[PDB]
This record gives sequence, C-alpha cells and structure tokens, in this order.
Amino acid sequence: AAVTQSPRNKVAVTGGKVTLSCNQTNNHNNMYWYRQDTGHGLRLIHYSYGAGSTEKGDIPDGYKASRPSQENFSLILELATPSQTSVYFCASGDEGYTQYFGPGTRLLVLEDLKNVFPPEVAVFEPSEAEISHTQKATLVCLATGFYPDHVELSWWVNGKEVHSGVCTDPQPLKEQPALNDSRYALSSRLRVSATFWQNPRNHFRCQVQFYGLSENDEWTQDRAKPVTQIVSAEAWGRA
Amino acid sequence: TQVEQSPQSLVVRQGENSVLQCNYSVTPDNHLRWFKQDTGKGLVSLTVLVDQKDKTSNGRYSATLDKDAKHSTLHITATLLDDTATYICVVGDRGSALGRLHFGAGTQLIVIPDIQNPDPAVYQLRDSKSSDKSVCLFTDFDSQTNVSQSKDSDVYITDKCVLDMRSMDFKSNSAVAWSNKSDFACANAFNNSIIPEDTFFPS
Amino acid sequence: YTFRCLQMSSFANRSWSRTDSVVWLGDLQTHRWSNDSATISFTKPWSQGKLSNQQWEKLQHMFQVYRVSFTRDIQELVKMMSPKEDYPIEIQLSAGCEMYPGNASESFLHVAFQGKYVVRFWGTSWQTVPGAPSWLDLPIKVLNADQGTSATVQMLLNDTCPLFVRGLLEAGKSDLEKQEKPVAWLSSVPSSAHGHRQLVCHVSGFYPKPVWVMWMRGDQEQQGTHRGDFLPNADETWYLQATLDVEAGEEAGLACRVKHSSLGGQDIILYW
Amino acid sequence: QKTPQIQVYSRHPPENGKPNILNCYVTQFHPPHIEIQMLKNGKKIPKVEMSDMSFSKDWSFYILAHTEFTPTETDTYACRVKHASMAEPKTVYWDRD
Ligand SMILES: CCCCCCCCCCCCCCCCCCCCCCCCCC(=O)N[C@@H](CO[C@H]1O[C@H](CO)[C@H](O)[C@H](O)[C@H]1O)[C@H](O)[C@H](O)CCCCCCCCCCCCCC
Ligand SMILES: *[C@@H]1O[C@H](CO)[C@@H](O[C@@H]2O[C@H](CO)[C@@H](O)[C@H](O)[C@H]2NC(C)=O)[C@H](O)[C@H]1NC(C)=O
Ligand SMILES: *[C@@H]1O[C@H](CO)[C@@H](O)[C@H](O)[C@H]1NC(C)=O
Ligand SMILES: *[C@@H]1O[C@H](CO)[C@@H](O)[C@H](O)[C@H]1NC(C)=O
Repeated sequence: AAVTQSPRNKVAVTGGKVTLSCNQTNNHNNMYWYRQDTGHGLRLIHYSYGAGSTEKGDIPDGYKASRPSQENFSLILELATPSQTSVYFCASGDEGYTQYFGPGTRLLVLEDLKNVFPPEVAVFEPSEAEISHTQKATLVCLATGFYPDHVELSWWVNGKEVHSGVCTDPQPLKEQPALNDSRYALSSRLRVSATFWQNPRNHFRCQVQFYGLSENDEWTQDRAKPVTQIVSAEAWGRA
Repeated sequence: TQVEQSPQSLVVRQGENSVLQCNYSVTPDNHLRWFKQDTGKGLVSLTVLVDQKDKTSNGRYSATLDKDAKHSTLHITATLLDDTATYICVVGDRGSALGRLHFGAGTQLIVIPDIQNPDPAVYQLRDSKSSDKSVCLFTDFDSQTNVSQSKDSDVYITDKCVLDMRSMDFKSNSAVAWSNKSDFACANAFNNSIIPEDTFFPS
Repeated sequence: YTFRCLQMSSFANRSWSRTDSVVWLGDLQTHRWSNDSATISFTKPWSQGKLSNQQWEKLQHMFQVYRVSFTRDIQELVKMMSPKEDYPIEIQLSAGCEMYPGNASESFLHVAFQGKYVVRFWGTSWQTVPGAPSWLDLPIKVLNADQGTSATVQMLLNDTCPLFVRGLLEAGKSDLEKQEKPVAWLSSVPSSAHGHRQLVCHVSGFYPKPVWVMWMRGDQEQQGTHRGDFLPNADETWYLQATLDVEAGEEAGLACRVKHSSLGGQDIILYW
Repeated sequence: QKTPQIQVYSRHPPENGKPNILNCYVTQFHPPHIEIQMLKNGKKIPKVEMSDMSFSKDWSFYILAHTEFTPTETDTYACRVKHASMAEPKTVYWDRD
C-alpha cells in the first residue's frame, strides 16, 4: 500500500493558486489531508470517503478539497497566505483504522518572487595529502547563491546514486546573514577508498535539484527566469 | 494537546539506550502507533499496540501500552547513529475508518556517533575547473571537538557532519570552510574553533 | 420475562442530535437515560439488580463512552453515504435477552433505520436482515472492521445480559409478582346503525397484565364480545374495555364477568 | 410517517365531584417528535405529567400523558396532539361512556 504526492517541493507567491495532488492505486475509498508544523502534531485539514465526497477536518479554513476520482485527492489553496508554509501529508485507507501516509510535500509561500535564484554547483577534488595520510578520498560539493533553501542534493557515481560515505549539511547557511532574506549556501561530502578515486574510469557528479518558478508563474524581471531546474558539477577520477 | 510526549528532545551516545514517553487524554483509546520521522523524510511506522496491557517488539525497538494509565513507552536498545530522528506518538479513537488520529508534537532524538580511531587534519581541496577556487576540509575529529562559525562575514564555515562508509564500518566527522578573499588560507581558516594540538596541517 | 433496552436516536441535521433510552423488564420500567442526563437513572429501587456499586460504575461508563461514540459514528456514516442518505435520520435500537427456566437465555440486538428493522448483531458480527437495502453493506463492512466493539458486544449479549437479568428478577421478585384489584364499571353508547347500541365494560387498575373480561346473559357467554387493547395507567396498572353490540331491549338481563389473579376465586360481576 | 392514535380514559370510575385522573395514550406515531396538550373546556391544563417515550415491537412510538381532574356535567376534557403526519392538530374529547 503506497501513496504518492506531487509536487514534493513548491515555492508559491501570496495570493496565488496552489494545488497539492495525491495519487493512490490501492483502491482505497477513504483519503485524508494533514499539515505538519514545528511544535504541533499532524492536524487534519480535509478528508474524503469516496469520489465526489469532500469533508471538513479540524483546520479546514483557507483550504478546499477535491476528489475527482478514487485514485486522486487534491488540496487547493485558492488564495495562498504565508501562514500556509508547512509540510503537507496525504493518507489513504480501507475500512480499517490504518492510514497509509505519503512522502510529504514542502510548501513555501513568499510575499514576492523577485529574489529567487538557482544554485551554482562546484565539485572540489580530494587532496593528495588525504589519500597518502588516511588512504581515503573525500569529495566536496558546494551549492551557492540560491533562494529559497528548497534544494535536494545528491551524489551520483557512474550514473547511479550513492548513499554510503555521503553526508550533507542539515540546514544551508546564509550568504549574507546581515541582509534580510538573503541567498543560501549548502555543502556535501562523499568519501571513497583511495584506490576507487585513483581509477580514471569512475565518474563522480554532484547533483542539486532546485525548486523555484513554474511555467504558469509570470516573470517581469530582466534576468533569466529562476525555474525549477537541476544544477550539477562533475569530477573524473585520476591516479 | 490531547497527546503529549516527554522528553521534548534528548542527546544520547552510540550504544546507550533511550526511553521515550507518551501520555494521552484521548477517549476512546483503540490503538497506539509509534512513528519514526527522519529530518525532511516521511512517517515510518515502528509498532502498533492494541490490548489493554500490551507489550510489542521490533528489533531494537520495544514498546509498552497501559490503557488504564493512558501511558506508553518506547525503548530503543543500543542506539545507532541512524536512530537520529523525531519520534511521533499517535492515538486512534476507533477500530475502523471512522476513527480520528490524535498526533503528538514528537520527541527529537540526537545520537552522537562513536569515533573509533580519530586523526584530525585540515586538507585543501581544489575545484575540478577552474583550480583557482578551493575549500578547506577539517575531517576525522572526535565527538568532543566543536566547530565554531567564522567571526568574518566573508568567510563561510559549515557545522560538523558525520558520514558512514557502511561497507568498511567507518564513521568520520567533517566541516568545510571557504572564502573568495586572498587573505583566506586553510592554516588560518578554523582559527575561531577549539582544535586539537595533534591536528595534521600539510604544505 | 423479556428484558429490553430501547434506544431512540434522532439526527435532525449535521449538528443537532439527541439520544434517549428506556429499559423494561416485562411490563415494568427499570431504567431511563435522557440526552440531558450524563448518568443512567433508576426508576425502581431494585434496578441495580445483584451488581455491586463498583460493577455498575464500570457498566455505566461503557454506555457513557458508547453514547458519545455512537453519535459520531452515525454522523460519519451519513458523510460516507452522502448524497444517498441524508438527515432527518431516526435510528432505534432494541437490545436485551429473554429469560427461560433452567439457566436458559436468548439474547438480541436489533437496529432500525427510519422505523424499519434493517441491522442486527448475530454471532460475532453485524448483519443485514432480509428486506434491508444494499447500501447498508458499506456501513456494516466498516462496523465489522472494529474488532474491539465486536468483542465488547459479544460479551455484553452472551454473558453480561443473562447474568444481570437473573439478579434483577431475584431483586424485583416482589414488584413483579405484585397483585392489584381491578375496579369495573358499566356504560352505554348508541351505535352508528339505527336500532343497535354498544355496551362497554370498563375494567381498570389490574396487575399482572393477563386478564379475562366477557359479557354474560347470566350464565351463557356472548360470542359478540370485542375485547380492546391493553391501555397503561400512570401507577403502572392496566386498563381494558370490552364492547358488545346489543339491540335496544336485549340490554336488560345481561352482566359483565371479570376474572383476574388479584381477585382470587370471587369474580367481579356487574348486572345492567 | 404514520397517523397517531389517541385514547382518552379515566384511571378510576368517573363520579361528578370526586377527583380522578385522566389518561391520554398516544400511539402508532413516527417520527417521535410530538406536542401533547390536555385541555379543560378549551384551555390547556398546567400540571400535565408525562411518561418517558418508548416504542413497541413494530418500532412505532408511544407515550402516556396524564393529569388530575374533577369531572363535572358542564366541564369538557380533551387531548390535542400535533404531529408531522397531520396537517391539522388532532383533538379528541373525553366521552365518559
Ligand atoms: C445490552 C444489555 C446488557 C445488560 C446491561 C443492562 C444495564 C441497563 C442500562 C442500559 C442503559 C440503556 C442504554 C441504551 C442501550 C442500547 C443498546 C445498544 C448497546 C450497544 C453496545 C455498546 C457497544 C460497546 C462498544 C462501543 O462503545 N463502541 C464504540 C467505540 O469503540 C471504540 O472504543 C472501544 C473502547 O471503549 C474499543 O477500543 C473499540 O475497539 C473502539 O473502536 C463504537 O463507536 C461503536 O461503533 C458504537 C456504535 C454501535 C452501534 C452501531 C449500530 C449500527 C447502526 C448502523 C446504521 C447505519 C446508518 C448509516 C447512516
Ligand atoms: C457469543 O455467542 C455466539 C453464538 O450466538 C458465538 O458465535 C459463534 O462463534 C463461533 C466461533 O467462536 C462460530 O463458529 C459460530 O458460527 C458463531 N455462531 C453464530 C451463530 O454466528 C460467539 O463466539 C460468542 N462470543 C463469546 C465472546 O463468547
Ligand atoms: C438543526 O435542527 C434543529 C432542530 O430541528 C434546528 O433547531 C436547527 O436550527 C437546525 N440547524 C441547522 C444548521 O439547520
Ligand atoms: C445531547 O447531549 C449532548 C451531550 O450532553 C449534547 O452535546 C447535545 O447538544 C445534546 N442534544 C440536545 C438536543 O439536547
């Protein structure tokens, strides 16, 4: 029993229309929409007992639900408010008490999108001093000058994503802490064996997925549209 | 407000056991669920307690439920670094779909990894293209070492991050420092932090 | 003796609702529980039966939790069925157990939706009786998912009900076996047809409920006697009236004979 | 919706001057929301005692309304009942015979 949510990250503007979709191929009659906020548990917004049905939860105000089919249940934010910045969770279930939860959806509602930027990714090759001293090679990734802090950093070795020996910062640091709502910077480390890095056929790549503007979002500024894009940097092995 | 967890947050060392509490005023109390939520990730179900006096187990995780006392405990025997997550207590008021789920705020657990053989050093890593741009990496330091932020605004230092090389059962703490300034050098990078005397500094 | 817990729940709209219950042991009221009262009220001194003070609180708390739980379960079920079923909705429940000699019992739990008997608890689950609509197959599926309530209802019908009534019959043996003398009086009303007249024999204040009321010509019993329905009195006694369509002239030389357990051997005879 | 059946009768044998009790037994009605009034020569009696509402095996509801009264050859007694099943309130008078 798996539940999918689209998008996984969304950056919207105040007054704009936001739609958070949820799909379930488990043929469950009932589906539920929740929001998670720091200092609180999951609070029920809306729920549906079947297609056509839409019932108010504990905190429905500001949200509209839609159940067009058994498979899909959407949460609509007709006029987005900054108070709707939360992690939204979807769930589904049959006649039983078990509610099978989705992976979550992070939503950010900004007052304006004028200071939205994608990141500049750079991979730093391990030092020859480390290889000789520890017999290990640490690669360092660096994503810079991005707003907001809605990014997903991943390490890819020869077209296949790796997790062992990977460590990314829990929170990105502010590039200009003194400046109000400034750009962010996030770094990650990948450690491999000296003999693995020394192989010139191994292709190392740090991928940063940025979540920004959509095609429907209007852009009046002269610079290039800061759209939801993938920014990556590569590094080849050497002996 | 109806479901309350204690402690709010706690810090334990690797191998130590951690006991988490849950007290609820929910009426009726059909079942209790313990969820594990990684920072940013989703809700992973650990166990479900249904009886008046229940006791369940799943690997290192073990839980007890006393419906008369409206209290539940979660024991994590020999905690590992990957146990660092938020633990959520959930109470269901019905044995069917008619039920409402009453969630707790959550208990934040932080597990300090066990560094077997430390070797602190500050290495200079250079960019793939162009090599003029570089970063300073302070790695292989013990759990007692704290990385302090830079006093200089134009100098950026990240907080300690521990990676796990699962295949070789190796764990290492690491912090990265960088700046565009010419005055910036790895020997003077982590000067604001209390660093060990045996820290290796190459040429 | 038949013990029954009669519940009447009315749901006018999505917000307004009230549930009132009345409990009987034969033709005598034993309990009452209005929507206004937070606790079940006794109407007889022996209403607690042979249950201890601690045993009653544990039983009452189960009903207190049930009443709140039931109200929401119907409200959610209406949401689950919408727009198929909508308020006003009137749900009735008739749960109890009929007692037989030699420690023998038969327990029931019948549910009626809008005055029609549709659901019943049978064995280990909820079930739809014949004649009931098919839309109730989803609420029953949901009501059968809740194993916790199923184990509670099973225990309540199979064990708790016969054990309570056994003690209740022991405690209320004096009030159930009580005898009240009936007071009879004669009257006449001219019938719709020109010629005949209806002669009424008003019998009131008798207990227990079984009685024998008949019109006699002196010694020969009249076959044209129409005994009405049992009407209850405020002081837990019964009222009954038997009519006889007699032609104008046959009135004289006719009496009403009443035979009841309270009278003993001497029957009440009133000549016209 | 089923039309309610009203039955008005005296608890004790009626005797002019002696105080008796008048009973009003309303039956065969669904929904259970009703308005029972026991009247004396037209005006509603103030201390009308009501019994708890119940229902028979045919799921139809029933309730008994009673009050203390002193019958007279001039005084008239009635039971006015208003239910959803009837467009006009059903008023049945008390016939001593
Ligand atoms: C019954 C005779 C016993 C003898 C005792 C005599 C004492 C005299 C006092 C009597 C007082 C009069 C009161 C009126 C009595 C009416 C008879 C009905 C009794 C019903 C049995 C009570 C069920 C008890 C279980 C209950 O409260 N369930 C609860 C809570 O359950 C939760 O909490 C529990 C712990 O408290 C468990 O943890 C459980 O797993 C969880 O889900 C649960 O919510 C039940 O669903 C309650 C509803 C049941 C009625 C369903 C009727 C079907 C109607 C279908 C119509 C569909 C309409 C579609 C629009
Ligand atoms: C309560 O009594 C009923 C019988 O009226 C029991 O139901 C039977 O349960 C067994 C399994 O335990 C089934 O094989 C039968 O088919 C059931 N009978 C019917 C008519 O469905 C029930 O188990 C009893 N419950 C308790 C708790 O004793
Ligand atoms: C619900 O029903 C009650 C009783 O019939 C009525 O007084 C009330 O106004 C109704 N409420 C709504 C929201 O219609
Ligand atoms: C019935 O009782 C409950 C709890 O006492 C209350 O919330 C509800 O409003 C009551 N309904 C009526 C109509 O009295």
